[PDB]
Amino acid sequence: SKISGQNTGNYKTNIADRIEQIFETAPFVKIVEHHTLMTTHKMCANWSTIPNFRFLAGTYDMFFSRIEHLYSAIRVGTVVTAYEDCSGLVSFTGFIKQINLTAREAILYFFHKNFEEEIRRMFEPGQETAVPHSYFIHFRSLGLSGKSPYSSNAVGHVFNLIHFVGCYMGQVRSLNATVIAACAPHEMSVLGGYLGEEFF
RNA sequence: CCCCCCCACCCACAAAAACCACAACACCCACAAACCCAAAAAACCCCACAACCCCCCCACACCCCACCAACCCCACAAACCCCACACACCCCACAAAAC
Repeated sequence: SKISGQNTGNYKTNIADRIEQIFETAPFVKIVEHHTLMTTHKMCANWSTIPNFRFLAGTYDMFFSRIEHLYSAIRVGTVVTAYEDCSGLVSFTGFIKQINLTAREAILYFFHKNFEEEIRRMFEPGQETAVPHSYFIHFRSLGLSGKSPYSSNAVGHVFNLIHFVGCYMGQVRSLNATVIAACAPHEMSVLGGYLGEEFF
């Protein structure tokens, strides 16, 4: 339900086939034969919006991440729930690791007034951004949430800068990420150009 | 058109690796005599009856020119963006998102 968009048909079928083969082979047994999953998805495309359905998926993913299980393969549906709507924060942490910076040092390179609000927004204390298996990883899926201050839009300038540097270094993930048009992409690209020059 | 965890060469038993090896061998050489897919002789332009030798010609003629009026595959007028009701005007937008 989440993976809806332009030109994603062959790809939805491929993930669905991977899903079906997982659940048709041991420790799971084939109960729906083939192509049933795609057809139910056609009628169940907006099931992601349903709050209880999202809540349960997140709960399942939290349980399977901490405890290893025979049916741990169920996580393949619920993996999307982890770090949901926190792409900004996820992009930042990868950027720190790919660039080989201490995160603090990385923020020093953000030479613009606009980054200030975003830096405060994503680094607010008291949220378990520092705990390995906390409710935070599934916070959006679970009830304890609001619009995420960690989403690529909430931290639009930082997100743009990160992937613009990623594009300069040829990171495919950044090449295919969708740019936040509101948050001054042109200025972000210029700064990203210099930073990538330094890091490539 | 990112992700199940662990993981992460479409790496892996042993013994081993020239898609080497019986021996005899090793021109996908060879029967000899011979070794031009030469030769009877006479011949030797796929020359020649002769007249002839433009696939030239009746004459008048000789633009596959011509009735004249003519002669843009111009034209009624009004016209003349294959322009317009307003409202408008990203083939943008629920939210959440957004490898």
